[PDB]
Amino acid sequence: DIVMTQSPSSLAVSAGEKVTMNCKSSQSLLNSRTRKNYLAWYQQKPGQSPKLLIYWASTRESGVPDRFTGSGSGTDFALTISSVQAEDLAVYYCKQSYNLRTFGGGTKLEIKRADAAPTVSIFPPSSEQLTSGGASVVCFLNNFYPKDINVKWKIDGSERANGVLNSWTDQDSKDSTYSMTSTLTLTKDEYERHNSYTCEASHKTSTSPIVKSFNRN
Amino acid sequence: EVKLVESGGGLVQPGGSLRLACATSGFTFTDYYMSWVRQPPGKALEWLGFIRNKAKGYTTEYSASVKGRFTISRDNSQSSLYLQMNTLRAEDSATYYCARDHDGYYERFAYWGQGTLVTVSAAATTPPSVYPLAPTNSMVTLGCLVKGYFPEPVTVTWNSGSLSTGVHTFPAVLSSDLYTLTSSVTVPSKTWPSETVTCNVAHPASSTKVDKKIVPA
Ligand SMILES: C=CCO[C@@]1(C(=O)O)O[C@H]([C@H](O)CO)[C@H](O)[C@H](O)[C@@H]1O
Ligand SMILES: [Zn+2]
Repeated sequence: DIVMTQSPSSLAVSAGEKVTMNCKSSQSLLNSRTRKNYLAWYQQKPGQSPKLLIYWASTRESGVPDRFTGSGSGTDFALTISSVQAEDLAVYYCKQSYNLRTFGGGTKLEIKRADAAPTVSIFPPSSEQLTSGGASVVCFLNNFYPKDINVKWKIDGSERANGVLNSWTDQDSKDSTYSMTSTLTLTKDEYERHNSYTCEASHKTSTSPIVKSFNRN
Repeated sequence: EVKLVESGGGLVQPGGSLRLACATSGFTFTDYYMSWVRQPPGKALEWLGFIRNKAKGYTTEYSASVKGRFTISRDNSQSSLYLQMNTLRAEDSATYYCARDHDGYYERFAYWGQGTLVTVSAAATTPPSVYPLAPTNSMVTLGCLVKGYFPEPVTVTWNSGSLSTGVHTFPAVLSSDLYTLTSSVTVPSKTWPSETVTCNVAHPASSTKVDKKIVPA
């Protein structure tokens, strides 16, 4: 029976920097007949299917950039990325095939980039939703770094924090940013009792919040 | 050219059964083992079983976690693979992948399909409501709010795919058994609203196709 641990669970590296992730087997995956290690690496990009990178531990698959090197033997294996590109954002899986197949838990690779401020957009409920009796107010915080970020919703100057759901995107594969959406949901009636709607974005890129507002006007 | 396509995914009640299919093309089917792999959202891949090729007489192997509960079979006249799933539970909820496996030489899952998502829930299929997000700068940002559907997934495009860059689709969040997500699109303020912008949203669970034009407020 074969147990695959992977290490680390996650890390972030800057473009150009080097990257090593590890793969432990509970037993040797060396087939003495073929003298090969039955160990493969898969890259799985956000939203995408797993793609093959390396098989037999060391063998790189066609199309795969040379910056990707698979190493090791026995019970210890490693995927090295020599000069990381933004496109390299993904979870990497090792998998043995010496005794059926077993995947490791994965190494999630994030990219480090310079801090960048969010572009913030606010949107009032559509009249379609309203006539149906609901009021969702939505706020986009796009293309910022780093991920950590706080949103404040304020109605007529007072912070409401119920009815608010937040959602972050995977990191962007090109520009290495993150975007976040924040939706405050109210009944139409409650929405109609108030005048000013404000999305307040607090990010380390500025001591001052980014402030987008609309009036039910 | 090699193709693998999974189908059959969607909502099944707990205790229920479901069979998935995997249609293939562009390679010699009977030469290959074929594998099924799953992945609970935000989680690791898990190999579940294969059925060997023609050389080994199309025998099946299973991971201990589904051995006895899941069944694999292939139709060699059609280049098609199946996974029969019984007595489903919540932890069976996951994207399911067919993958081309062993052929006699290489130890690699050379190709994978797009995957099909299976949700095991007593909750009921609910079609989404789709709302326009309409709003100064040189770029302008629009959105569509896809609210209250079940189960996952939905797809969002902008102008039937012809608007691909500057698009952020946010991961759905769950609440009272309804998912909610948004997609933002950023275009030159030059172009809107002089040029129509429309989101195209699909929810296969409910055969829902929605087009929504973003019209100025
Ligand atoms: C004679 C071939 C055996 O192949 C299989 C098989 O079919 O069972 O067994 C191989 C083992 O190395 C044999 O000791 C591999 O795991 C291979 O991928 C496959 O699972
Ligand atoms: Zn057997």
